[PDB]
Amino acid sequence: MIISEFDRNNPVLKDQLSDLLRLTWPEEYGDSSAEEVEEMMNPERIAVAAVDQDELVGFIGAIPQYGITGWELHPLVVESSRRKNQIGTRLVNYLEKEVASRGGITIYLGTDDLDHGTTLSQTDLYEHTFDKVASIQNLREHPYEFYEKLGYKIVGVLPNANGWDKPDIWMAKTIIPRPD
Amino acid sequence: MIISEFDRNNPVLKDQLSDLLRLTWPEEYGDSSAEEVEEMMNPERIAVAAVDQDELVGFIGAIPQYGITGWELHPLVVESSRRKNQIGTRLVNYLEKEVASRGGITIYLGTDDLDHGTTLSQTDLYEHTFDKVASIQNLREHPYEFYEKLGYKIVGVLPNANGWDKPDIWMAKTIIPRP
Ligand SMILES: CC(C)(COP(=O)(O)OP(=O)(O)OC[C@H]1O[C@@H](n2cnc3c(N)ncnc32)[C@H](O)[C@@H]1OP(=O)(O)O)[C@@H](O)C(=O)NCCC(=O)NCCS
Ligand SMILES: CC(C)(COP(=O)(O)OP(=O)(O)OC[C@H]1O[C@@H](n2cnc3c(N)ncnc32)[C@H](O)[C@@H]1OP(=O)(O)O)[C@@H](O)C(=O)NCCC(=O)NCCS
Repeated sequence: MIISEFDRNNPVLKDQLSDLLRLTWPEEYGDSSAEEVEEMMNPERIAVAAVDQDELVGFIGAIPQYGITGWELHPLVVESSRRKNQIGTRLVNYLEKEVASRGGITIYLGTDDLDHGTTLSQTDLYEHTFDKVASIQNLREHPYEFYEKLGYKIVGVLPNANGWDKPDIWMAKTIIPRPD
Repeated sequence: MIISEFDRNNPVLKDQLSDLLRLTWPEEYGDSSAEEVEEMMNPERIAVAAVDQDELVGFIGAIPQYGITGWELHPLVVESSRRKNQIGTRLVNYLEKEVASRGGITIYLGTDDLDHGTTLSQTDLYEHTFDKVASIQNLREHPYEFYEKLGYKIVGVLPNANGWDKPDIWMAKTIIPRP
């Protein structure tokens, strides 16, 4: 299958994206699902799709949050039935090329830990904040490790973001060579 | 000088807010300044202002970003001629109370360093990241210290956010006692 820029004018494709988002995150994409999809189609954003034949199996987007330099990776979803076969890796790498081409320097993201997937949850993060970040361990195949393998680093945490001891984990990667 | 809920239907107050935002952050607030002000009026957000008889002297807002438990403090501004008189402190204190009333647990913010205002800028933040964060110093009266004095702690940094060696500094505070 191929990874390419998402055709913002393809009703069918946009429908599959909506479903994929609703299925994956039913609590986050219930009503305004097709609506948030349109939000992801914004010209200022980047929208990359993974299509097998004619089926959308993965999608990744990026939002410019700091001028043209800092972008937020959001969202990233791969059909639960097509995971573990480099689709996510290929989507992230394609996104990075697209961001760089627009003058982007860094991409960051927030990956939450709501069900004790890592050692950063179920603990007071204001205590030994960064020692805990540095010694993080993946307890339940939390996706933060997916990003680490792609070169992203945990650069921060948001204590009790989603409720007591259910933090958001901030990760980032600078995608181009540093002026030398 | 009464710090209270911002009147979201007052067009004149909104124009002053728009003005204050363009004077404080001319790079972030330009032609579409009125639009950005309307976004701050969204029903889910908290909007609080310090008003002296008729002049808008300060404004603070908050956005629920994680359910209703995690809120981003944005924006916060006090007229230059009125600073260092506790108006900022009072705006934040008032906001924290209102956020808590709405179910908030944590308030966070991102304060950028674009002009070597702290030791975190003008250096490759990917080398000894947390060592540098741990020994941060305030070089040009950067506002991160204002938040630190109010109980906020640096919980993260985004290297090269605004361009090489011009990071964003993430700070946060849990506003209610831990059960
Ligand atoms: C996380 C996700 C996007 C990864 O997509 P994918 O196509 O399955 O990932 P890939 O096959 O490209 O994985 C590449 C590498 O990352 C690792 N990896 C992937 N998901 C992982 C996880 N949850 N925990 C640990 N490692 C993981 C793989 O083992 C592989 O490592 P290896 O090369 O050493 O074997 C996908 O599983 C998904 O859709 N998850 C749910 C959505 C989500 O929570 N996203 C996080 C955004 S906040
Ligand atoms: C940052 C700002 C809101 C502070 O408002 P303020 O009314 O001047 O703050 P206060 O007078 O309540 O300050 C309380 C304490 O913080 C300190 N403080 C305030 N601004 C500070 C700064 N920039 N650097 C260091 N300390 C600062 C005060 O000295 C005082 O300390 P003390 O209690 O030890 O005497 C104001 O300067 C402002 O509007 N700045 C421009 C916009 C901005 O940068 N906003 C921050 C968003 S990231």
